[PDB]
This record gives sequence, C-alpha cells and structure tokens, in this order.
Amino acid sequence: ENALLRYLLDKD
Amino acid sequence: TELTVDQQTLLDYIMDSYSKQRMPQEITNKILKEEFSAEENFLILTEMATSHVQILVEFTKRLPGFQTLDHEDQIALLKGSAVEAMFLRSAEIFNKKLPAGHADLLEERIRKSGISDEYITPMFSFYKSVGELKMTQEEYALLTAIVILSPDRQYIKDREAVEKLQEPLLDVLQKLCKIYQPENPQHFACLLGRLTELRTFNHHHAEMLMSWRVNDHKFTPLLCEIWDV
Ligand SMILES: CC[C@H]1[C@@H](O)[C@@H]2[C@H](CC[C@]3(C)[C@@H]([C@H](C)CCC(=O)O)CC[C@@H]23)[C@@]2(C)CC[C@@H](O)C[C@@H]12
Repeated sequence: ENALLRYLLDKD
Repeated sequence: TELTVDQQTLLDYIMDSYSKQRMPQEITNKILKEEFSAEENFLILTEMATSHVQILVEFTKRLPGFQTLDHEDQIALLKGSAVEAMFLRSAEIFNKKLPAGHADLLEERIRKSGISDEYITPMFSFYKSVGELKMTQEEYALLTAIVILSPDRQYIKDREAVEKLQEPLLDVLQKLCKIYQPENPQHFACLLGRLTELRTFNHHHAEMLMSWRVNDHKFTPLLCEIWDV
C-alpha cells in the first residue's frame, strides 16, 4: 500500500 | 576531454540537485555528542536512514522526466531503489577523503549497534571495493541517478519510458569514465557491476533485518514501509 511513501512522493 | 552540451547540462543539473537537501544538522552531530549504547546507536542510525530516505525521495522527484512517469511506476522505482541508493550513499560517505571529522566515528556506532559482525564485515568490504574505484561526486550522483532509474524493477508497467530517462545518465557516466580514468578502462563496466552487486546486497539486507534486534526498539514507520518491516 506504501501509503507513507506515496504521501512523501506527492507534496512531502 | 569530450562531453557535449546536452550532457554537461544534465550533469550540471544533476550535480546541482544532488547537493541540495543534505542531512539536517541536528541528526548529524547527534553522533558526535550523545554517546554509545547499542540501543542509542540503533536509534541514531535508524533515525538518519529515515532522513536519507526523505532526501532521496526529493532528489528522484526532481530528476528530469521523473514526474512524467506513471504514478505507480514512480513509487515502484522509489520502493525499488531506496536501499541500494543508501548503499551508494553509504559507500560515498565511508571511503574517500577523510574530512578528519564525524564519519570515522559513524563507523563505530554501526560497529556494535545490534548488527551481526558477520554482515558488517562483507558490507564494509564492498564499500572498500567501490572505494578502490576512487569515484567522484559526479559518478556517485549519476550512479544514484541511474540506479533510481532502473527499468528492471519488479513492478513498473512501462519500462521503455524509464529507459529513455536512464540511457542519457548512462551515456554521461560512460563518457565521464573515459575522461577521469582512461588508463584502463573497463571502469564503466566495473561500475555497472557493483550495481548488479548491491542488488544481491539488498537481499542480505532484508534478511539481516528480521534479526535486528536491540532490546525491543522499533523502526520508524517509514523504514517499516520502505525496508518492508
Ligand atoms: C554496516 C553498514 C551500515 C551502514 O551502511 C549504514 C546503514 C544505515 C544508513 C546509514 C547510517 C547511511 C546514512 C543514512 C547516510 C546519511 C547521509 O545522507 O549522509 C550511511 C551509513 C549507513 C546500516 C546501519 C543499516 C542498513 C544496512 O544495509 C547497512 C548498515
């Protein structure tokens, strides 16, 4: 689900 | 001493992007002051790693063409490269030019921090090896750059689109090889080698994780997601 990374990808 | 304009641009852009973020002063000197402790060292090292991961994710977001790629593939490439990248960084930090400051000390923290001396010996061997190559910031920047841009990553749906962005970087490292170290070369092959190498090192890495422990401390939620668990 890599939710943390996704969040870091879009506006960190 | 070739190097076309399109290339020097790219290398100049990348080398700009490479030295922007940087590790926050707080977490850094945290190894100088504060002391030992297998559990403290783990926290420090595990903190940094969490940082490095943030930095990296910024660099790859401002790498030519990157935001152009399918959103999923973008993750993939990051999920995919996170460790290896850190290896290269790890490489860069350790070997080459001893600023006579905290770095030599960083090794002590690693040494005895809940990490089996059976993993820190071959690992620190690898780093010494890339060290034999006597690279430059540019090579590290490119290596990291090309590594994040691997089309042969487990889930990317469109590999062609990733290659396009990878080749250029690849062509710049190559011609950049002849120039700095023409005596041989093979050096450009050797490097692409270490890349294939650290890939099996990402394998020892996930294993050694499930056996790293330290009292009962946990890994920052980020690591738990980019280091799987
Ligand atoms: C035995 C080898 C150690 C060093 O390579 C350590 C990493 C953790 C991340 C670092 C602390 C890196 C740091 C985040 C770089 C920060 C920066 O950007 O300057 C450089 C040294 C790295 C260990 C413990 C944990 C992961 C393992 O695969 C390698 C370990």
